[PDB]
Amino acid sequence: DNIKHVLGGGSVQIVYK
Amino acid sequence: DNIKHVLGGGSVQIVYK
Amino acid sequence: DNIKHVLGGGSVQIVYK
Amino acid sequence: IKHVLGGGSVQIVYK
Amino acid sequence: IKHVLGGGSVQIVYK
Amino acid sequence: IKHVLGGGSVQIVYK
Amino acid sequence: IKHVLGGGSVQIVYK
Amino acid sequence: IKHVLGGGSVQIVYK
Amino acid sequence: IKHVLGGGSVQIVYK
Amino acid sequence: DNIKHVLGGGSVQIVYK
Amino acid sequence: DNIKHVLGGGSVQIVYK
Amino acid sequence: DNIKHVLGGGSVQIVYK
Repeated sequence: DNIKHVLGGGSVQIVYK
Repeated sequence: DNIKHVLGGGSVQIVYK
Repeated sequence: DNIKHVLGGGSVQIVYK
Repeated sequence: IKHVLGGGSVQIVYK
Repeated sequence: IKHVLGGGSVQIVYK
Repeated sequence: IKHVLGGGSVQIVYK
Repeated sequence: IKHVLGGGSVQIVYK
Repeated sequence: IKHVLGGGSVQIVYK
Repeated sequence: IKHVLGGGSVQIVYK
Repeated sequence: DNIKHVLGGGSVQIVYK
Repeated sequence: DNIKHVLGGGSVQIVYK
Repeated sequence: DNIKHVLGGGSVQIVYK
């Protein structure tokens, strides 16, 4: 349920988890 | 359920999870 | 349930967790 | 992992 | 991880 | 982590 | 100039 | 100039 | 100049 | 020699001018 | 010697001008 | 010698001008 290493103009959403 | 190494202008969504 | 290394213009949302 | 370089990204979802 | 360089990002979701 | 350099980011969600 | 949507761009010069 | 939506950009010059 | 939305930008010059 | 309407993630990098 | 309407993920990269 | 309407992820990199 974790996230790691969001870099380099990276984008993440996970709407409605 | 985890995400790793989202770089290089990368984008992920996972809507309605 | 943790997050690590959000850099490089990184953005994370996780609505409705 | 080394020397990664890229542009933007666009994604749209309608509900 | 080294020399990573990139641009922006755009993402939109309606509900 | 080294020499990482990037731009902005845009993300919008309506409900 | 109407409804334009696009991605990134990469371009390099070595001298 | 209307509904324009785009990503990033990368450009480099070495001299 | 209407509904314009965009990401970052990276641009470098070495001299 | 002017500039106008630099928006929408716009970037100008004039050098040696 | 002008430029107009650089949009839509466009990039102009003039050098040595 | 002007520039106008640099939008939509637009980037201009005039050098040596």
